[PDB]
Amino acid sequence: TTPLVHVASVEKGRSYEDFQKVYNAIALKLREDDEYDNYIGYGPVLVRLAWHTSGTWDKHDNTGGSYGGTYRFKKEFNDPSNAGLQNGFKFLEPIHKEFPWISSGDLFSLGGVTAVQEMQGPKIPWRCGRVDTPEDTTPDNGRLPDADKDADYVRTFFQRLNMNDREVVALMGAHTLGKTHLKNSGYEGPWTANPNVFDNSFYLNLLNEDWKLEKNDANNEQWDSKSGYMMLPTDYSLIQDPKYLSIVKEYANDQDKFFKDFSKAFEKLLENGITFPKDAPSPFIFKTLEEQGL
Ligand code: HEM
Ligand SMILES: [K+]
Repeated sequence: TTPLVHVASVEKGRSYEDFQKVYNAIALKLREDDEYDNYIGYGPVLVRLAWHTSGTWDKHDNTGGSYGGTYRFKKEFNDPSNAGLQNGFKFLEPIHKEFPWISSGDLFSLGGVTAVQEMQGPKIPWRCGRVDTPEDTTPDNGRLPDADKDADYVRTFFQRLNMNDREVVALMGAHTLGKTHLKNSGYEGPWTANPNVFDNSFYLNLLNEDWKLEKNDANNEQWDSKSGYMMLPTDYSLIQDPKYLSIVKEYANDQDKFFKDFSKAFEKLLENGITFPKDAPSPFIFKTLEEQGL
């Protein structure tokens, strides 16, 4: 079928103030529900939700992507690749109830932006305008990446999302957040010692830890360190490939550079497939609760 064009349409009469309010609601709940996942909080799962709802995009026909907010439909909601994301969706339920006017796509993506910023990460400019699309526009399962692959697979996989080497290495740095859960993906363990703090620890660990290729309780191979950290085969491929390695070293040695590059790649990821009219509002940069004294 001919590729569709998805034009961003601002929720009727809404402006920066309105979205900052939604951001605040999300941030406030992130602070309140701090016991989730052994006190890691919902930050990490919200970031993964934003990425998986956007990561289904295919640059070839513009199917998938964050625009439609199709994760709300069972086919995508039940994608094996999305196991565990139901927690993020349930967290956003009360937020959507309070602000019913925001589209699902805008909420899913904004949830990721809010989480990164509240966890001390870089500011991520965000644009509104995603519009809910019918259940038949839901992309089939299988568009998200496997974790038992190598550098070549990763590089090729991300080309479908129009991401180059630097963009891929920066985006993978999101693994500085949260952990793998055996019951969700067949992998177990955190990548870092501070799962709810967005920093460049992912890269430093990859380079400085002594990794051992072991098999977890699900009979899958993953790299483990005596410090209690782990890396998926796809994470470890970043130091096996010489081109990826150079970039990992760059980020491990420049926190600001990683922040700037992640911010750009993450916004790009969340905006793939969306056409923003020339007269659309400029991207919003939300203040954190801390900056607002809230
Ligand atoms: C080759 C690409 C990638 C693969 C194979 C991959 C794989 C995985 C796996 C297996 C998990 C564990 C899920 C669980 O058991 O709960 C996970 C978690 C996560 N991923 Fe990735 N991922 C990739 C890229 C990314 C990117 C690009 C982002 C975002 C920019 C990201 C953000 C996250 C976050 C924040 C978590 C933690 C979720 C939580 O703690 O609940 N991932 N990923
Ligand atoms: K971290």
